[PDB]
Amino acid sequence: YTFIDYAIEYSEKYAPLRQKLLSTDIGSVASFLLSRESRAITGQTIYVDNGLNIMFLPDD
Amino acid sequence: YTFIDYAIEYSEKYAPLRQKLLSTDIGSVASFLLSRESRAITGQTIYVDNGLNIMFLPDD
Amino acid sequence: EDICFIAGIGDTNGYGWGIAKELSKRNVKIIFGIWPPVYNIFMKNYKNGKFDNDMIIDKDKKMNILDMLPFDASFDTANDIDEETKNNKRYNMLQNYTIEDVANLIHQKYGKINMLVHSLANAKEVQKDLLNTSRKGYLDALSKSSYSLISLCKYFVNIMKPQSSIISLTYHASQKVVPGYGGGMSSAKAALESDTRVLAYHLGRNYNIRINTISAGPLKSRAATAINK
Amino acid sequence: EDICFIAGIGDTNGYGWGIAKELSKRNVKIIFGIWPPVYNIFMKNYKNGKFDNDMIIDKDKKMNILDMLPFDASFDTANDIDEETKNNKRYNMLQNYTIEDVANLIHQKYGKINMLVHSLANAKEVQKDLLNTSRKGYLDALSKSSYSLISLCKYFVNIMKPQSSIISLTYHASQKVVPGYGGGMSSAKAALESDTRVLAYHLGRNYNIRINTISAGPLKSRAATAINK
Ligand SMILES: NC(=O)c1ccc[n+]([C@@H]2O[C@H](COP(=O)([O-])OP(=O)(O)OC[C@H]3O[C@@H](n4cnc5c(N)ncnc54)[C@H](O)[C@@H]3O)[C@@H](O)[C@H]2O)c1
Ligand SMILES: NC(=O)c1ccc[n+]([C@@H]2O[C@H](COP(=O)([O-])OP(=O)(O)OC[C@H]3O[C@@H](n4cnc5c(N)ncnc54)[C@H](O)[C@@H]3O)[C@@H](O)[C@H]2O)c1
Ligand SMILES: Cc1ccccc1-c1ccc(Oc2ccc(Cl)cc2Cl)c(O)c1
Ligand SMILES: Cc1ccccc1-c1ccc(Oc2ccc(Cl)cc2Cl)c(O)c1
Repeated sequence: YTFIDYAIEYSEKYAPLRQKLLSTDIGSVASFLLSRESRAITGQTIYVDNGLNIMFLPDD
Repeated sequence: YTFIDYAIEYSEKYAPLRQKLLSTDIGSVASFLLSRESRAITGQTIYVDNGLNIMFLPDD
Repeated sequence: EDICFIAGIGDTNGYGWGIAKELSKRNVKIIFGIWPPVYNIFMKNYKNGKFDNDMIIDKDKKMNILDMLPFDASFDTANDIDEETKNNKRYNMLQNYTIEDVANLIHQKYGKINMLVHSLANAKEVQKDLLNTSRKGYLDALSKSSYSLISLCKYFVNIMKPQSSIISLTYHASQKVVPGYGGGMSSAKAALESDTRVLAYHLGRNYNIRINTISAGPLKSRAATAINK
Repeated sequence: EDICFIAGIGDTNGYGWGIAKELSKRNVKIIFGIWPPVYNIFMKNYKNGKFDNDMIIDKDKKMNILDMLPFDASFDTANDIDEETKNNKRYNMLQNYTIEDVANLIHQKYGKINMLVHSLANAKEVQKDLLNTSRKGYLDALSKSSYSLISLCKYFVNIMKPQSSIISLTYHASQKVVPGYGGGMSSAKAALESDTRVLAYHLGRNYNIRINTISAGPLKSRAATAINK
């Protein structure tokens, strides 16, 4: 059942935010970065992933 | 001329982005972070600083 | 109909004000939490029209200020309030300014909110360097600038709708040494940035509420000028 | 009158598409650079309205697509096209698909643009783990997934107004190990997150143009599936 399915499953279980992660969730962040609203942000890696990246250990 | 004047002057000399950093520059970011547009971002430190944070060494 | 509590504003030269201005572009109702010692100065200045120009959102709206409330992030509940500030000239004529008291006041008056901003910091010994900072001084930095964010969260979560969102402000000194940023303010921001993560897991899992922090670059606000190197 | 070039759409199951949907919401004009291996088929499906349900921005808004162009990010200028791929079944019919050429094309039909999106990756040996990746495959991963960004920038930077903004997509395996993200894909994302800083310096100082990268969580796109694990 592949790599990406493990990935989705793990993220939907262990991420701070439980929602399914959607293409349009990145899309709207992309949209903000591309717009003038983010005129003072450059050179950054902005994480859009329901917060998974902050976790060290699982719980279960 | 105190510490903040040094920091503002350094920032404006050395940050990737040359413009004067306004409180509304930070405001438009907070606006976005507070909205549903950013539903998939959490637990992040987001840098709104005209990129200064990415530099190691100055040019002067 | 969205409400945002912005905790930490004494004037219009800081980040709290800029955040208020931009939220207004989206029609969000703004409530200010003001440190008691400067709350009356603020009301007066506001009443006397000193902020009228600063309130105009380009697009021909006035900033929609729902309310302005005294707020002191040193005090969680009514019984943390010490005797000397109970008799303090500035405090004793104000009431309900502890973090829990203002959660309740706001909820009683306007219902649930969905946006929270922590935009305040303090450290009695910011003028000293970390090595020369006392325990008392360090711990006041942490209490006022870092614990204050946890406490805000704990009291406000209950008056917020799910999917609601929370920010605070930080500074890169937490990660890279900036000499002059003393008194344990750097330590405080380090803690704040780590607490943002841990809070994000708890608030995220339990309430589907989000939390992030913005690491801003320098602006000449009141507190910034108060640093002094 | 914002115009965005989105490099790396092959269907409506990727982040490219989601980026196009959200950009429409803001009424920004969208131009797609499609890889020639899937170009004729994407065009065909679009023409047959396969993407009609997909182009629906709930708000009784239809996606608005300015143009659709063949585009291969391996190729900087026309002189970089080797004879074989030049003659290939898929490429033989198409033209102006190099990075330099699509820049010019866009600059002739529509003038300067102000938004640029890099939403593409590729790596011949993603299935192999880092230790077992060959030089060739590794360099392929960096070429296709990292350099392509830098080069997209060199050429598009001249058809973009000052104040324009550029973004790419990355993944956390650059910073923490995810076994199975092989082929030097992890290397390429590390390089891409480093080049994102360096480029932001050069682009900011010289062009007043900003660049950032989004590290996305997992999504079930076409490319995602091609990682046999
Ligand atoms: N100015 C900058 O260059 C800069 C850079 C990075 C981060 N920040 C952060 O921005 C935030 C807002 O500060 P600012 O620089 O806009 O200055 P500011 O003076 O506008 O705001 C700080 C506020 O905190 C309030 N405050 C202090 N102690 C309090 C307490 N015990 N209870 C309640 N309120 C209290 C003060 O009255 C003041 O209004 C702070 O977290 C600061 O660390 C500022
Ligand atoms: N899907 C995920 O879980 C995920 C997670 C993190 C990051 N990303 C990143 O997002 C980006 C988009 O990937 P996706 O998941 O949307 O997959 P996708 O297959 O939907 O998008 C990749 C697209 O790039 C195109 N492409 C590939 N090589 C090209 C080349 N040389 N020239 C021009 N076009 C080319 C392909 O035709 C394809 O349409 C990639 O950079 C990927 O690394 C994806
Ligand atoms: C000191 C500095 C140097 C460069 C950029 C910003 C800052 C900067 C300015 C004000 C800041 O806000 C404060 C600093 C110290 C204290 Cl006691 C209170 C506050 Cl509100 C800050 O945290 C950082
Ligand atoms: C590997 C992974 C694990 C968890 C979540 C996402 C991803 C993920 C899926 C597709 C991704 O995109 C690609 C990965 C490899 C290749 Cl060869 C091409 C692409 Cl477009 C990606 O960069 C990361």
